Amino acid sequence: SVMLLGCEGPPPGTEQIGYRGVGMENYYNKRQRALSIQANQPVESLPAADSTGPKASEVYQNVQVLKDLSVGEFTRTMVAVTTWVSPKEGCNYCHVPGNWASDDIYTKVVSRRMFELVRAANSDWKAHVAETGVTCYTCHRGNPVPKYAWVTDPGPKYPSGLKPTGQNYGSKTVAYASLPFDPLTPFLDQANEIRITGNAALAGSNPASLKQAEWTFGLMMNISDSLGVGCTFCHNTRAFNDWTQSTPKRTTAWYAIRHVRDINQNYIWPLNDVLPASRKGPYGDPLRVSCMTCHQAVNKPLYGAQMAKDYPGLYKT
Amino acid sequence: SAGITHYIDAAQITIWAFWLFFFGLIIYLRREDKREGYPLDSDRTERSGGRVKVVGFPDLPDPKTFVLPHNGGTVVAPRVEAPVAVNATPFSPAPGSPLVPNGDPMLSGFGPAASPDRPKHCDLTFEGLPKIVPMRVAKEFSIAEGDPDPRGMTVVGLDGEVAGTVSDVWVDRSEPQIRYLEVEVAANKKKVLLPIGFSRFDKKARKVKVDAIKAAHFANVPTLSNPDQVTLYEEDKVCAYYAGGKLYATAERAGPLL
Amino acid sequence: NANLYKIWLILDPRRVLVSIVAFQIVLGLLIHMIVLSTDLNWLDDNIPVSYQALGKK
Amino acid sequence: MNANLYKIWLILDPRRVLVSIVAFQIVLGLLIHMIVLSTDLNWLDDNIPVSYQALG
Amino acid sequence: FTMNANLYKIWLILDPRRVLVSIVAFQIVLGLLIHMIVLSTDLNWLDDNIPVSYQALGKK
Amino acid sequence: FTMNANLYKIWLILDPRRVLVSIVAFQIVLGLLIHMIVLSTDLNWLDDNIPVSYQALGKK
Amino acid sequence: AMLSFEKKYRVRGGTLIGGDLFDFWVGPFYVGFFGVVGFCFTLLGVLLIVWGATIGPTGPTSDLQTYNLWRISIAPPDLSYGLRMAPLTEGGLWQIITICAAGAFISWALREVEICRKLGIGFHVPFAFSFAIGAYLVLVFVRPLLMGAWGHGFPYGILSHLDWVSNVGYQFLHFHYNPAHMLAISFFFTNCLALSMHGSLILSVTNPQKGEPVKTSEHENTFFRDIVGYSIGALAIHRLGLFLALSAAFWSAVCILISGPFWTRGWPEWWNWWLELPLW
Amino acid sequence: PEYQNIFTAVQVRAPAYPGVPLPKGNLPRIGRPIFSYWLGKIGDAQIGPIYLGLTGTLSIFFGLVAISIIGFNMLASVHWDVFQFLKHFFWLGLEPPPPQYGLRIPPLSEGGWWLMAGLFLTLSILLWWVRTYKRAEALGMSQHLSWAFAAAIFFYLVLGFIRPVMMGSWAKAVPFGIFPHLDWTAAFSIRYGNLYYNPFHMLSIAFLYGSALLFAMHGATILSVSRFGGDREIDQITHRGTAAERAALFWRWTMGFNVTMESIHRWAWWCAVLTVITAGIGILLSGTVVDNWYLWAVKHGMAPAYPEVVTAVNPYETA
Ligand code: BCL
Ligand code: BCL
Ligand code: BCL
Ligand code: BCL
Ligand SMILES: CC[C@H]1c2cc3[nH]c4c(c3C)C(=O)[C@H](C(=O)OC)c4c3nc(cc4[nH]c(cc(n2)[C@@H]1C)c(C(C)=O)c4C)[C@@H](C)[C@@H]3CCC(=O)OC/C=C(\C)CCC[C@H](C)CCC[C@H](C)CCCC(C)C
Ligand SMILES: CC[C@H]1c2cc3[nH]c4c(c3C)C(=O)[C@H](C(=O)OC)c4c3nc(cc4[nH]c(cc(n2)[C@@H]1C)c(C(C)=O)c4C)[C@@H](C)[C@@H]3CCC(=O)OC/C=C(\C)CCC[C@H](C)CCC[C@H](C)CCCC(C)C
Ligand SMILES: CC(C)=CCC/C(C)=C/CC/C(C)=C/CC/C(C)=C/CC/C(C)=C/CC/C(C)=C/CC/C(C)=C/CC/C(C)=C/CC1=C(C)C(=O)c2ccccc2C1=O
Ligand SMILES: COC(C)(C)C/C=C/C(C)=C/C=C/C(C)=C/C=C/C(C)=C/C=C/C=C(C)/C=C/C=C(C)/C=C/C=C(C)/C=C/CC(C)(C)OC
Ligand SMILES: COC(C)(C)C/C=C/C(C)=C/C=C/C(C)=C/C=C/C(C)=C/C=C\C=C(C)\C=C\C=C(C)\C=C\C=C(C)\C=C\CC(C)(C)OC
Ligand code: HEM
Ligand code: HEM
Ligand SMILES: [Ca+2]
Ligand SMILES: [Fe+3]
Repeated sequence: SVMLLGCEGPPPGTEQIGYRGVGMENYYNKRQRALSIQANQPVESLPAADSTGPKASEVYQNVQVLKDLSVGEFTRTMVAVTTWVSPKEGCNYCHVPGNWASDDIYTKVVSRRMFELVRAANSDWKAHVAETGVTCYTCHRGNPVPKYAWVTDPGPKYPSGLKPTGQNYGSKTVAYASLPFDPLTPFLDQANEIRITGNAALAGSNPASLKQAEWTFGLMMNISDSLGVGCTFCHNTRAFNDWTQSTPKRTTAWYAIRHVRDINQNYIWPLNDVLPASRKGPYGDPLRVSCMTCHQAVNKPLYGAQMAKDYPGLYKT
Repeated sequence: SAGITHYIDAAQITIWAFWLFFFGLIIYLRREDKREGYPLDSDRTERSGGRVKVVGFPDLPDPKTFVLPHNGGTVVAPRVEAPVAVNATPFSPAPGSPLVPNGDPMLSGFGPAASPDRPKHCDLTFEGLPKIVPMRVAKEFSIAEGDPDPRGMTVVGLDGEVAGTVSDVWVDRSEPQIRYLEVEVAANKKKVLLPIGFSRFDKKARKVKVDAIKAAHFANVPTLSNPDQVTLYEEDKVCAYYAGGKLYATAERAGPLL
Repeated sequence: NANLYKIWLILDPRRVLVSIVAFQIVLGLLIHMIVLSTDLNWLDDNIPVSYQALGKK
Repeated sequence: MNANLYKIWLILDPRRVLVSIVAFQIVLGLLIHMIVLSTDLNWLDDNIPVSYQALG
Repeated sequence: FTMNANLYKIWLILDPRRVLVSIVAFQIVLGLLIHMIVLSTDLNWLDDNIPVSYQALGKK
Repeated sequence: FTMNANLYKIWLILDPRRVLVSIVAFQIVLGLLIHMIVLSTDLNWLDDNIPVSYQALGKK
Repeated sequence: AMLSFEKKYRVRGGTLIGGDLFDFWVGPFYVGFFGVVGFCFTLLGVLLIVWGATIGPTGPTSDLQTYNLWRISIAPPDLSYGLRMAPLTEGGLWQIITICAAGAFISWALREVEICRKLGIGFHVPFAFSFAIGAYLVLVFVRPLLMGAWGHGFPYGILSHLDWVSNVGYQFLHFHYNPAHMLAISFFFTNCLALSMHGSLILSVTNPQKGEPVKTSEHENTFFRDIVGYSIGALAIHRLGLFLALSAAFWSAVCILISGPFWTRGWPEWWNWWLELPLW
Repeated sequence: PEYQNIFTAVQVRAPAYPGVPLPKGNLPRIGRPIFSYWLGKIGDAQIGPIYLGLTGTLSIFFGLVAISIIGFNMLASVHWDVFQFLKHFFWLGLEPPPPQYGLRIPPLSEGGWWLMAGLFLTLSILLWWVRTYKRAEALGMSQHLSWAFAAAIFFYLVLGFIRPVMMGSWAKAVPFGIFPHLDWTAAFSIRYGNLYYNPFHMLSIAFLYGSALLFAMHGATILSVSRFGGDREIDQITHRGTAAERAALFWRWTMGFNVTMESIHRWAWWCAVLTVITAGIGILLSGTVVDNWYLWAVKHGMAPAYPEVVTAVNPYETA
């Protein structure tokens, strides 16, 4: 509740997204862009593959996701799929003491799916994931449970059965602002329309409730925050809708906002059954996936480092 | 919008509207702007602008009738005015050249210390008594509980050296604000009204420095007809003097520095 | 400085003296700052002083 | 030109051109360091010996 | 009271009324602030534990 | 208080009321401000850790 | 020409840094040492810019290049040339104009002063104007410097300069939460309220009811002493005013000097230091 | 080095002046006027007393009601836990009714309190304009505040009764909280083109500027020549003087033309009124009229055109 002068010493970042002197620009604190890199670092892949051997669907009692892989290569995977995931608990995390073909561990069940996740992604949505693709390190970054999940926010306390509004609060969810504070669930999870610009100058077209674009905002906020770039980045402001005016990035985000639709409404969602409570939300749910979950306030998780490229078993065949 | 005619709809009509009535009301003001001081005097130059009209594009408005307060004549505007004197000589005959203040400028009554002849009738308060009065009749008053009382503060010329002192600080029945300070000068042993507006307080040394006129000039300060109250005429009269000091009190001031 | 004592009857004692005192402080704060930006950022940048990048991490 | 220039001070005061130019030099004095420290050689952060800033 | 001995001269430079009504608030505020702050995170005895679950057990 | 011998003179230039009550606010803020900084970050002794959660164990 | 009573104030001199030369008038304007210069820049701008209007985007031929105020706009150079003279065509020209405009407001500003002197008046006017002047520098200079780019300033477009804000504004998402922009805005409002009161009241006392006397302060000082209860006073209004405005400006000035070179996250966030208070 | 009328240096005081008495109908003034050296180090240090008629009370009452709603519902939000209420203050608020009950009386919950509270900041606001024209001329005073007040009160209704209710939407009407309200303006700009393109705003701006400009000049000017009683404009309006002499002259040898200690005060009252005027204009057009002002603009040959160093793709077309 007091007037202020920036708490960051200059000079900052300087990306000219738009034509000389038009608007869309981007400013970032070097002193952060630094750490954020020196910290968002990828863990070097495992030594070369064997290339030799038969397969794994062969030798191993039960291996559906990685059946075509040579034993060795296949093992690299397990190792990776450990350090990327729970190198604190060891192999036993996704396995039973000894008997490795067991599917008596919900961790594995899903792990399995997580595989159908990554690859499917790395190969079919390369339009968003491109050549960097994704690994387990991404969402799990050295942690079994991704610190970046998102159960439909219940909202702030309820006044004697009476608090319907879901806008006014202020919650990091939205770079901080009185907004839906959960545009995700009705967007990233489900798929509520996101456009609101009236197609024609005059009226007699877009009858969208302002309140509707009022939500797009929040969403858009989060998005913009997740990657960590001002709406300038994907937009031409005056032209939040004129694609012909936007930037490449935009479209490249379009899909993304659907590859997630996918990932949530197709993978992390179903696997709720095998998932205990400690991973379920109050409204009863599965920590799905935000753009933040991977991005973690960056444009190419770990700023473009492509780990997934060094793992053949991570691509739909 | 600059080319000619392109699109066609409703709202764009209205934008024309307001942005029309504007150019109308604009004139209204223009006229209302001209009331006093009009028409102009000399031909030193012509009317700069697009359409150099006789005297202002908006035909001078009509007379306005100002019904003054109780026991007060009536004023109007416009209202022809009687030409004044020009106690000065043009440094150059060139139109737009300055006029030097013949003799002693400090009182030559010109520009830096010139002024009009406002009515010679003390402006009164709501009911009757005159607004600006000295703390004499302004006995029903009291210094702001806290602010160091100016009564007894020795004025000091802009030259620094003393120049009389003070007496009554002419308050006001309308707004408990000090507007003048009686200054029993040193050489004249008279009374010269001090225009607070020109008086800089120095509550640290009981002084009240006025970087306006040298200590001596307090002698040439237009004298007050009556000490118990001052009329508009003189209200402008005392002030205008010190004013000159701003561009007279020193050869330095008036002339450029670089 | 042998014949530079005369400059004082012209330049006032008070104005220049503290007029420069300030000139310094603003140039002083200004310099440390201009350089720190890029050149040498002795502050948060290396060792032994590296207790944040190494420690915090 | 300076030969007959002595007369200068007869029309100007000492403090007049005395400190104005000094102010002009300081303004131009640093107005230039900046503009030069900008293109020819951003010596401040341009090349070497970065040993301490880099290897450090 | 190593210094509290000669400290009496204190009433002399400090206004009795100004210092008296001032602590009146600082203490009045400091205390409401402290119970506000502690009660916020540390131990929110209010909506925190026992005796019974008036809400939980009663509502349902 | 060695300075004293040579330090008495300070008070002729520094009004007692201006510096006395003034520092009183300074001590009051910085202090409140510090607990605010330390507490909030370093170690939030209050809600941060031990002996252990009381409202958490008694609630469930 | 001269006003009904102007003929008696046009003293000689009073100039600042010299000017006792061109110390004269033209039409109703005093020239001096600043009315002179400012002019220069004016045409070497008002017209230098015309060249721009001529040139346009691609070239003076590009169907892009037009002559409609609504569109015409001189664009600053690319962030490329940081703090260096850009090619007029690519940026410099813009700089050039801006170069001028600076002085044109520094002259007219000073010229104001010489005047303020002649008419032996107060200087509140210029001093005020300066803020407004400054806010134009710390919004095309003080900032772009701490951004190493001249072309990093704004354009000169009749409406084109609008977007320039649209963007740089969204560059922080909900620019609205900027602490300054809030106040600075608040002022540009309060001002537009008091003003809509003073200028009103007066024009309601000097020209009061039908068959009524030119009311006196003995009313004014009560007009609001009734509606709102208290009255800032009469002298005061002409204070609060300059205040508000001369602040609003200086505020906004901060508002965009810190937005960027002093803060990179979306403002909405800045507002977090609040939340995170070890209390609630 | 001249006392630049900043803060009335030395002050003085006299008894509580309960203003000029009022006719047959204007109830007794009320209050035991007070003094504040500080407040007074800027203006008339006296405080009060104040009037309170029928609309006076009637309006004030209709006032501290919406507040007691928009205030209540708000606190409720953060489940009557003030601590956070204090925290999430600038964020909190009270939203309007859901798009369903477009105009219908919203339930006691879903945006109801807002329509309730709203109407009570619809009357009291309109009633206070009465607490002007009334107490205004009953002073023998003409009406210019009362006037403007409308111009402003106009725009307020262009943000409600006249437009939100004009598009059938108990939503299209601004929320009720600093931030959220701070968002409505944001939201709006979007939902419909981008206001920077609706002239009547890009217009209403220049005004909010002019005022930010003029009342900022004349505030100085007066001061500059406040020694010469400039501040006393009142009389200067009638009996001129060196004030309006020195003043206007300034602007004469500055921007050329100039005016009168009267005129100015005119443009003043104008720019101001001609602000909220243009405000509610665009805001009225924007909604039931043009839907995207950006399109409008360019479609009229307005909106500029720059090169293109970046462009994107369009899923809805290639896909
Ligand atoms: C940039 C790379 C180096 C570095 C290189 C330099 C260099 C090179 C210089 C400094 C200088 C200074 N540096 Mg360094 N500095 C670094 C890191 C630091 C850090 C840090 C936390 O890392 C700090 C806190 C400082 C702090 C300081 C200041 C003590 C000092 C003077 C600045 C000034 O404007 O005085 C303004 C001056 C005044 C207000 C007064 C004028 C002085 C006169 C002669 C005495 C006054 C007389 C008076 C009447 C008597 C009463 C005394 C007082 C005025 C009351 N540096 C890094 C490691 N630093 C400068 C310096 O201290 O030189 C000695 C300098 O030249
Ligand atoms: C750009 C390539 C080079 C370089 C090339 C040069 C060159 C070439 C020159 C400088 C000069 C200067 N450089 Mg270098 N410089 C570099 C990097 C730096 C860096 C840096 C951090 O990297 C710094 C801090 C400086 C700093 C400085 C200044 C000490 C110095 C004078 C500035 C000035 O105009 O004052 C301004 C002037 C005045 C105040 C007035 C003039 C002084 C008079 C004679 C005394 C006043 C008399 C008066 C009557 C009485 C006193 C009253 C007062 C006016 C109040 N340089 C790089 C490495 N630098 C200039 C210099 O030092 O000349 C000696 C110069 O010619
Ligand atoms: C940070 C980790 C520790 C901790 C470490 C410290 C440390 C380390 C220090 C404190 C200090 C303090 N801590 Mg702690 N503190 C902790 C947790 C707490 C908690 C808590 C609820 O958990 C609380 C409520 C406090 C509260 C306090 C204050 C009692 C105390 C002084 C504040 C001050 O600056 O004086 C403001 C000053 C003034 C108003 C005036 C100056 C004093 C002069 C000498 C006397 C006035 C003279 C006057 C002219 C005469 C007139 C008399 C009357 C005024 C009329 N702490 C945790 C556990 N705390 C400080 C302290 O107690 O020092 C003794 C200190 O140094
Ligand atoms: C992106 C959209 C964002 C946004 C982005 C920005 C950005 C980006 C900026 C502002 C700035 C400002 N915004 Mg904002 N702003 C938004 C919404 C708002 C709203 C609103 C109700 O919604 C309001 C009231 C404001 C209010 C404000 C002001 C506080 C502030 C300063 C303006 C100014 O007067 O500079 C005063 C300027 C001057 C005096 C210079 C011009 C005058 C010169 C000296 C003379 C010209 C002479 C001429 C060339 C000669 C020819 C003669 C002709 C007759 C004239 N903003 C939205 C949310 N806002 C600006 C700011 O903070 O500046 C400091 C700024 O840079
Ligand atoms: C809080 C301060 C407010 C303010 C105050 C203010 N303005 C002032 C003053 C004061 C006190 C004056 O004394 C001065 C004046 O009128 O003196 C008689 C003035 C003034 N305020 C002006 C404008 C102005 N003020 C504005 C705002 C404000 N001024 C603030 C609200 C704004 C806007 C956009 O909000 C504008 C446009 C001028 C009319 C006048 C100063 C005139 C002057 O000095 O002009 C010099 C130059 C020329 C006449 C020729 C121009 C040639 C140049 C080379 C070109 C410059 C191009 C320009 C940079 C691009 C513009 C394009 C945009 C559309 C992008
Ligand atoms: C261009 C036109 C500008 C303008 C003009 C304007 N405003 C005006 C007027 C005019 C001409 C008036 O005549 C009127 C006025 O002040 O009349 C005396 C007014 C006014 N402009 C106001 C506000 C205002 N104007 C604004 C803007 C503008 N007004 C425009 C810039 C703004 C903004 C958004 O920037 C605001 C916020 C009001 C001060 C006043 C109208 C007051 C009114 O109608 O009040 C009705 C009654 C009440 C609200 C009841 C109050 C209840 C109690 C007296 C207070 C108790 C405390 C309170 C509830 C706090 C909560 C505490 C709880 C713990 C209880
Ligand atoms: C194809 C084509 C046409 C091409 C064009 C080619 C051309 C024309 C090229 C030439 C370009 C050039 C050189 C242009 C410059 C020409 C000049 C000198 C123009 C004048 C510049 C200028 C600053 C004009 C004024 C700008 C304006 C109108 C600003 C509006 C702001 C505004 C509302 C101001 C109010 C003005 C008023 C009424 C002032 C008077 C006034 C005020 C303000 C008081 O406060 C006061 C207080 C007490 C007593 C009296 C007064 C008083 O009289
Ligand atoms: C003939 O007789 C004549 C007329 C001459 C004289 C007559 C005299 C008379 C009639 C006198 C009458 C006196 C009366 C009626 C007195 C009544 C006194 C009462 C009712 C006193 C009540 C006192 C209560 C007190 C002092 C309460 C103090 C409370 C305190 C200090 C609370 C502190 C609270 C804190 C810090 C709260 C923090 C809140 C949380 C914890 C929520 O913050 C987080
Ligand atoms: C619990 O509360 C306590 C007791 C602690 C007291 C504290 C209260 C507090 C702190 C209250 C704070 C309130 C605040 C901060 C309010 C802020 C409000 C803001 C910022 C509002 C901003 C904009 C508001 C607008 C534009 C409102 C417009 C309202 C309109 C247009 C209403 C129109 C109503 C109409 C037309 C009604 C017509 C009648 C019907 C509906 C019947 O016609 C069909
Ligand atoms: C480094 C320690 C690990 C070793 C030695 C190891 C070993 C093995 C072996 C031998 C198999 C094939 C067994 C069979 O079904 O016949 C297997 C399969 C599998 N392991 Fe691991 N594993 C390790 C860690 C992990 C971890 C940490 C995860 C958890 C994500 C994991 C997930 C899986 C899955 C999902 C399969 C089934 C493969 C498929 O369907 O394609 N393993 N592991
Ligand atoms: C926080 C600032 C942002 C705001 C206010 C914002 C606002 C909007 C709005 C209003 C739309 C809908 C326009 C329409 O079709 O009517 C939109 C669409 C879109 N935005 Fe943003 N946006 C922001 C940031 C971003 C960022 C950072 C990206 C890029 C990664 C992005 C990517 C998109 C895409 C791809 C669409 C169209 C597809 C869709 O979501 O339906 N936006 N944005
Ligand atoms: Ca809302
Ligand atoms: Fe006025």
